[PDB]
Amino acid sequence: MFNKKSKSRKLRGHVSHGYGRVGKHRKHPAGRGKSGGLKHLRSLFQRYHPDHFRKLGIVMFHRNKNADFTRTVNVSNLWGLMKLEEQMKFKSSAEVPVVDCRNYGYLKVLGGGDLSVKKPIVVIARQFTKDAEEKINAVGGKCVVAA
Amino acid sequence: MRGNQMLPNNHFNKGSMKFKNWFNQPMRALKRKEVREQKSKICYPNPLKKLRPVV
Amino acid sequence: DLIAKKEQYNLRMEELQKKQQEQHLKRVEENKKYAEKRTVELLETYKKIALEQQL
Amino acid sequence: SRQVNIIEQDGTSSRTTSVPAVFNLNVRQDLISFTHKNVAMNSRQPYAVKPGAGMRHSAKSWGTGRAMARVPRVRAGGTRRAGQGANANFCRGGRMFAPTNVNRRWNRKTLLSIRRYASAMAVAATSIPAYVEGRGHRIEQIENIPLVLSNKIDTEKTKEGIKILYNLGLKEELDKVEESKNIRAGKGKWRNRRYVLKKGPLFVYTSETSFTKAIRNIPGVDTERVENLSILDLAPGGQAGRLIIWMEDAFEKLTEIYGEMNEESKFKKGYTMGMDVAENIDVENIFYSDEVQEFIDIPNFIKKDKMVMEKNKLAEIQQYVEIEERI
Amino acid sequence: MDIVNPSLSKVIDIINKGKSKKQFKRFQSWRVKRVSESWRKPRGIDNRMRRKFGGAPDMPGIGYKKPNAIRFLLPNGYRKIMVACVKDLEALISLNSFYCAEIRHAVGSKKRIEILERAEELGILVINKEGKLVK
Amino acid sequence: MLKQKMFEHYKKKAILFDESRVPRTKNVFYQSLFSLYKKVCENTENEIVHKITKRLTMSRTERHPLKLSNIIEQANGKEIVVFVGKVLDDDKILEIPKITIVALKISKQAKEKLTLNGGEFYTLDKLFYISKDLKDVALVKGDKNNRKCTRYFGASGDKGSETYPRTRKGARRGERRIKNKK
RNA sequence: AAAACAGUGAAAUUGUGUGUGGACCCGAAUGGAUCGGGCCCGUCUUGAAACACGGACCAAGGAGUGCACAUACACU
Repeated sequence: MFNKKSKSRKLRGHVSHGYGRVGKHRKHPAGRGKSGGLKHLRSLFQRYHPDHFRKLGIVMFHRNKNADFTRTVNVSNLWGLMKLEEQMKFKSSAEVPVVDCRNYGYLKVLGGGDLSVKKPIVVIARQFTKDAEEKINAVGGKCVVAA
Repeated sequence: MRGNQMLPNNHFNKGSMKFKNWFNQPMRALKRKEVREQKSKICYPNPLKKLRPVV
Repeated sequence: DLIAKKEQYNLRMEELQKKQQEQHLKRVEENKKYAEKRTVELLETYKKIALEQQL
Repeated sequence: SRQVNIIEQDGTSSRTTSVPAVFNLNVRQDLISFTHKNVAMNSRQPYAVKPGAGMRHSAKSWGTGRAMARVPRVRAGGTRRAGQGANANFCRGGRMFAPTNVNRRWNRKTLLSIRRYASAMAVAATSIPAYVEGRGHRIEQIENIPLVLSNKIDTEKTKEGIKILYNLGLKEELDKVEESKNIRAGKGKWRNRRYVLKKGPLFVYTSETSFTKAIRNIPGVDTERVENLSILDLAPGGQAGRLIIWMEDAFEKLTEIYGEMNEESKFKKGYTMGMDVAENIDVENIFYSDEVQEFIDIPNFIKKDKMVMEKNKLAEIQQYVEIEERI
Repeated sequence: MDIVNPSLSKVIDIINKGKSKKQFKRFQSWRVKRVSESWRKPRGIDNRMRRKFGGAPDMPGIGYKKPNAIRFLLPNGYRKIMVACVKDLEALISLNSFYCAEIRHAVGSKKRIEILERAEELGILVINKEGKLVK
Repeated sequence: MLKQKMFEHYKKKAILFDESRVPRTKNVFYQSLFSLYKKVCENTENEIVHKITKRLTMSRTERHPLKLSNIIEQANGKEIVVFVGKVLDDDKILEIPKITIVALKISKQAKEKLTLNGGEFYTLDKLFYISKDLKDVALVKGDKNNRKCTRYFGASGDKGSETYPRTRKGARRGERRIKNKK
């Protein structure tokens, strides 16, 4: 629902506000923040967060996100990049489509699934998996590497 | 601290921290409009903006 | 059109209600006659079963 | 669908027009209410108490051993103020609990797609008589809905302007507004909200005309452009079906603005006019159709009586008789 | 005023003599003036009324609720509706078998005359008929 | 004799509609549709109708959506399929068999594809016209367990546990799965 | 520090008059003596009528709120 009354409004008239008579509601009975984790809170850490207290891995003091950013597509989705009206033309037509993945912000092609239509296609990208290359060549298509 | 959560990390410890509200947003927009308009009269036939290259 | 078809249902159901009611009373009347004869039988067979033991 | 008649200054009608596609769309009173609630909160101004009120004085606790409660007390001499109870929320002149503060979130978001849909079905409701009457607009004397005034209205004076509105049948509606003025109940009458009036007709124009400044001084008349028509004006208080006077140009523009059913509007990019989960509220009546009546099964009306255990009533259901046999 | 609903005329006295006159006063409202008579449920750890010892008073609850048919019925055998306009009586025109009207306190003398004239011709019972308009 | 009679009764009562449940939506078009099905249930024993009526009462999360290809995969050779939910497009598929879908809603891109390949979409008010004796229908269902948030349920510090920790994440930062099996 | 209208004028508390009782509450009654049942509330506590603590009386004020970040549920 888009709106509902709160619990606090029902607790008017009931002594302890739902915190108990014996236990009460004190200020900080367990400590502040995420502290105590090697000591009295060891059971919470070993159950939910086992890889917290450690150092790991190779270090580079400065990294650049733009130099490493990439996005991946599978062969089964190649025909899907085209508009539905465009798909329905190339399905019947005698011509071969020329699809450039760079134009949709994809740089690497993966070998997942089968091609939607079993007719030739030209695919342009920066990198192909070994499975992807074999699948495209199977239908008489061509893989073109480009920057 | 109890139950399962992503471990906290909220940075509100510093007592000297300032807050910035944006109640002035519609009014400052109206001032920028009125400055451009009057600037456009001072040089009437000429465009307010210069030509720039493509890189 | 459906507002007219709603009337045909109401009529059809009243006929069916009166019909089933009449069929019920006949069963109830039939059952009462079987029950009279049967009770006379069983009260006599108890009497027979008792004499078998005395013998 | 239908044609609609245009009305000239003198009350004659001659030219006629088709009706825009938006008016065939079903109405969702849930979504109109939700959208009203959120948008109404975007016009608020912030309020707060002063940032350290109640905390001015030099105060300290006396501690135990003095036969007094350990509240902070005011350090002073020579005045009756000495020894009184200072800073806490339970003290006279102390600081309030959780002081109100400027950082509260004043506005509210609503998806653009819901805002567009809510305005479309608000426009639709302006042409169903049941809704218009339901809001409390009185339309007994009006010939037909919707009203479309012609162009070539050459009016410039309020004198002639009212004569036009009277000829469209609006007299009783306008009177209902003038007689309504009253002073508000409660403290709002001190805070610049003194007088309250009932809502009346909204006039919608699109092209600049002299008629706008001829009608505006008449109580309860309200004006807006079609291209920036707001839900606060179309569904006041979150109830739909306000009475609208269209201008002929504005009525034709509704086709460019909302488009046609199962198409995309050119004026509102990414928006299309959709389908409900069922076409009408009357679908419960499909039960009586031939196709359903073949499917189902014949009911049993005969039902069992409730259990009875009283001595005398039970004895008429089960007459007991003794036996002598010992088997 | 001595009037009765005709559908209940031979039953109304049984109904009236059957209504409870029990009161549920707040615990210890008899002991200190700062505690009003209005019911509040006791929530103490030791409290004798909450723990239902014999000799303490009774507490409210669902068992005491009246039968659905008798409930809300005034001692003349009608249910009541509030009115403040001539246009309000117009609503009762279908319901006058079981409902009667009670003019709101703030309606003044000049207006009350107009309400009563309409009530006479429509055949609606008004229970505040005398009201302020006795003079 | 009696033990069978008892069990066969329990199995039946487990299928039938409860009649003390109601959908929480304030949508009057949705509440209309429920009223129809409710009045059909009290005049029939047919299991498909009872299943449909129970599903209209479940939450938005319980009514999880399906993609076009998965409907065909589960249709198991039937002509008509029924689904209390929304049908979405599959970008991986172009050609499909001819099929009739009765369902609650469909996306714009899915409806076009369905139509180009031949086939129809009908809303659930029309079921009784599409089919005479409900013998040629399949009923289909999604599964809320496939939500990406189910990867975090449980404890990652149990032995053999497949669950993922809730963690900060970056190029170097992030807690791993360490107690699973591979 | 206090202190608004020469408005309205509650409760605690006092005097006079008229009635009913001897701390008072619940159940049931008489023309009339009364009959039966009930220890002082709130609170910590295995356990309070306690020789455990707080409470002379009345009015007014008086305590789970706002923001940021992840989250499960309901609704669009």
